[PDB]
Amino acid sequence: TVPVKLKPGMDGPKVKQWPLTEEKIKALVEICTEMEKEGKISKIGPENPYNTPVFAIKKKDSTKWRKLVDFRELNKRTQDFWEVQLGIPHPAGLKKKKSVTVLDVGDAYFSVPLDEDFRKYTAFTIPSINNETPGIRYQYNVLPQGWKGSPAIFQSSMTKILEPFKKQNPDIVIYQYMDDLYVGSDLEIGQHRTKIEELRQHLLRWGELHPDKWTVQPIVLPEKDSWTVNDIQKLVGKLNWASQIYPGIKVRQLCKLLRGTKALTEVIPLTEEAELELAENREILKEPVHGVYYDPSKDLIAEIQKQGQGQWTYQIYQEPFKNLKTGKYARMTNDVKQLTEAVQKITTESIVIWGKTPKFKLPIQKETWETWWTEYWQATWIPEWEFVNTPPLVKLWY
Amino acid sequence: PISPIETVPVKLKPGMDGPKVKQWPLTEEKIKALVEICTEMEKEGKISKIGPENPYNTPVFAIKKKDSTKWRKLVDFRELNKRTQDFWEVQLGIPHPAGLKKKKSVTVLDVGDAYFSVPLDEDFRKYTAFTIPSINNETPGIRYQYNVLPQGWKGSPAIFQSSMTKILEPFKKQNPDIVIYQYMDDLYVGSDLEIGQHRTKIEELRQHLLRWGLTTPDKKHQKEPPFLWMGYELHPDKWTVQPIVLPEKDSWTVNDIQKLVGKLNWASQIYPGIKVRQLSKLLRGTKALTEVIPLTEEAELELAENREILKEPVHGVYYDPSKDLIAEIQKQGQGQWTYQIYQEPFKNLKTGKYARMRGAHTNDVKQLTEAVQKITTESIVIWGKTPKFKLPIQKETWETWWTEYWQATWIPEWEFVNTPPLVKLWYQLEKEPIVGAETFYVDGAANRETKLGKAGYVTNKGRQKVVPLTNTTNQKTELQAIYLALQDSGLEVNIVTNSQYALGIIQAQPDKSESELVNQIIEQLIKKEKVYLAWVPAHKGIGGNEQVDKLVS
DNA sequence: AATTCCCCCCCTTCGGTGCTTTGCACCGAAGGGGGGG
Ligand SMILES: Nc1ncnc2c1ncn2[C@H]1C[C@H](O)[C@@H](COP(=O)(O)OP(=O)(O)OP(=O)(O)O)O1
Ligand SMILES: [Mg+2]
Ligand SMILES: [Mg+2]
Repeated sequence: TVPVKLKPGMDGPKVKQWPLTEEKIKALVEICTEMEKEGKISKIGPENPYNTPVFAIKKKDSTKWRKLVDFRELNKRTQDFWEVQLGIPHPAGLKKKKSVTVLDVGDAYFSVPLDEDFRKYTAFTIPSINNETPGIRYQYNVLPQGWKGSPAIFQSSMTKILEPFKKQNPDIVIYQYMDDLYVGSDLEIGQHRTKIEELRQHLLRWGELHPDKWTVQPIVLPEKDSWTVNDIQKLVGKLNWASQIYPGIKVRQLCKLLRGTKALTEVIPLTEEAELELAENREILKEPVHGVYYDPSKDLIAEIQKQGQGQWTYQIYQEPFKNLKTGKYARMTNDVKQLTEAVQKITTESIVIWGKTPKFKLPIQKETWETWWTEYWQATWIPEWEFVNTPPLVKLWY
Repeated sequence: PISPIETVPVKLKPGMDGPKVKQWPLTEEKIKALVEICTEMEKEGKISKIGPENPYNTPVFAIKKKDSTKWRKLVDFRELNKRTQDFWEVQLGIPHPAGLKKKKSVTVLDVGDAYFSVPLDEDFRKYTAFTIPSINNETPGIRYQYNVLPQGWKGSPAIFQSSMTKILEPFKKQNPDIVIYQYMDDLYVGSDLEIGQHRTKIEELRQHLLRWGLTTPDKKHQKEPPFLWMGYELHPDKWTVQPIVLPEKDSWTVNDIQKLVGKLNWASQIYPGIKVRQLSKLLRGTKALTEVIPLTEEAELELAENREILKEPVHGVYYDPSKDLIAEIQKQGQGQWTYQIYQEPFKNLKTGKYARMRGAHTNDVKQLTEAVQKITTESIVIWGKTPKFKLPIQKETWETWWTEYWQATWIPEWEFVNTPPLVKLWYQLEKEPIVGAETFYVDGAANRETKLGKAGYVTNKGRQKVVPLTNTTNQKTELQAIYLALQDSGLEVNIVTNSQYALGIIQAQPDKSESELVNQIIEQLIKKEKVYLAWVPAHKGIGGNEQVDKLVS
């Protein structure tokens, strides 16, 4: 086995288990019962001070419950990640492929035993309906799913099974972030599925994204013939903020028609100086801002905003006012479900593009998020999210 | 007797020794009770005599048990707990009778000497050493150490609960049609089958427990209804809390007020309509627990109402999984909500209240959403499923709120109900400018040294006025400027400001606040029939907004 | 002036955190109370 170690001077996960639905409990004491017969997990007592939340998620049209453990905290203090630390280092050509497919290599991690001096940290508690009995504690004997150290240990077992596959097809790039296989081909969709089952058959014997449709969405100014005092006032505020993100924007020729104590619904007589300044500033907004470079030494930050009618908007960035990618998620009634689907799409885009899940900033109350986010989650990984309360200043992104 | 169950391996925190505390002078009756107890325990092997080889000590005392003529011997393990290893407690909550199902036969059992029937780790026994005194310092004292789980130790409850679960596991494996609610050593065994077969199975369970050391005395074994279980009186078809006695005094101290709020929160789960806001407000700003507090004519009304409510006997009902969970919410004013969860009309499974005030500024919709989340997360614990809500809010109001709020808001399947006091938004801010209305360029400034500020409202038609303010920061002056602009205006109004703080307060439609200024803003906003609030960058050469900047400065 | 331990809940207070708006709004831990064993 591998001698997994924590950070110098870090205790371990001590998170409380949140209540679960009766359907997610009846389908969790069944998974854990069979997982214990095979020796994957073993019962423990209260002498183990550590704990980690657990819940079950029914994946996309799978008709089966899958146990998911929120190893977000244990990932932050594990920091072993040294056996081929690169973890299939991010291929820059993955984002340029015509189509990639996500395959869940789940039962592959349940064959390599976990280090004995580490199973104490991977402990979880199964709650009871109406607290009929005290929670049942378990711990992992094999590599868990969702822990950042599982791909880092199984690395010298997947580069060997994939060897007689990726050598025959050099035009396919395969990426494994946490528990999923991102196989990015370049052929036709019909042949893509055929090339996928061969990999699936290869996986069994040896034991629908489209990154070509992604682009940054820039800020666009309105184009209207009639210009009221309010309209320039909104544009001046938008242009004033846009200056800090798009350097070179001037408002001298626009912050001159708002001189005085006139009305606010009257039509302003747009002049030539403002007209030239309007077109000039628009062209700067046309080209995406250059001079920003991804720094792998700093964590990405996402920022979702609600725009109504199902429209959302996110800005992945590493430093303020320097956006690495902006987008707009459309609607796919529910409000938390749309936000939950938004986080997964941004995370999937971020993993494909940079290989790191960003630190989200959700526009939702904490108690609303934690109540319902596990109901619509369908991904193996769970990003770290922070809650914010910021009203829309000037509608500066849509 | 001591169980043959395995002992949980416990250890001290790294680098820490054992306690060496000294024994307090105990009273004569407590000393005699301790000596009497520590003799039967020593004969049964639960404690062992020691001598000079053990340098540890910890104070011991003896409280009176819930039933008289019995003493509970406790150890002041407060220095050992600071050095004991950490534990993860397995008790995640408290069972509720509303979550019980209607079982034909029911029996409640209580294990006698629960802690003293579970062995303690052999390497940890030397630390649990104590000294019984001798009465009038005749002898130097008799020193003992614990061979079982001490009472007052940090790890004892979790260890006992895990041991009891392990003991009960084979029996529940053999019998899967018998429900057993276990809480520490209290067992509620409910099942089908006639009284004879149920009693036979109960005898089998008691024999199984006795095979594991745990003994169930016949005095603590209940076989007939009503069953006193976990503070409730379980009946064949209903349940009730054990009688609640509220203090009746003419002079209320600080401590006795919170001994009345606490007993009202507990009673506010089967009793509908309990309010404790006015009574709890009496605890704000107090210093000493013995300070006499006079009732303020608003706590007296609440006390009378809650005393009247407790005078009528109310009962709950049992869960029925073949029926639908319904939850009704009603408003009580001043941010108080009362909810009841039922399955059949006028037969409540549970009742409750929500009165938490979150945030400095709020409205009824946000508090209703918070109450909905609280009810959802409590029903998930008790029944494992979310109920159908019957909210006192119109569908159109919720639609206009969640499709225009800048936050993700969702509440589950819910049906509008028309029961007088309704949740509504008192005012709305128009998204577009209103024609034929005076535009109000407001501003406010305040020096950060002498706490002097000024507000200004110079507007389109020519009106202007500067008002000075004393002891106001940069934000209160802006709020005052908005207030003064709202005051001296007609019905339709357009207000343009230069900072995010006032807009952020006003845009999320508050109807009540903890500040008097925002409150005045709110009462003025409802009076107006059309209000349009807009932002403008301050020092960007914007005339008017810059003209007022000089005015307020 | 009595001295203990775990769990859930409510209500109030104080310090830390984040954004900037060096005040102000949120949040969590700790004090009190209720209930259970
Ligand atoms: N006040 C307390 N302090 C410490 N531990 C307590 C206290 N009350 C209860 N416990 C713990 C220790 C007990 O062994 C366990 C079960 O409570 P309880 O049933 O009242 O006592 P018991 O089972 O030891 O005596 P009994 O013979 O009366 O049943 O709960
Ligand atoms: Mg009892
Ligand atoms: Mg007992």
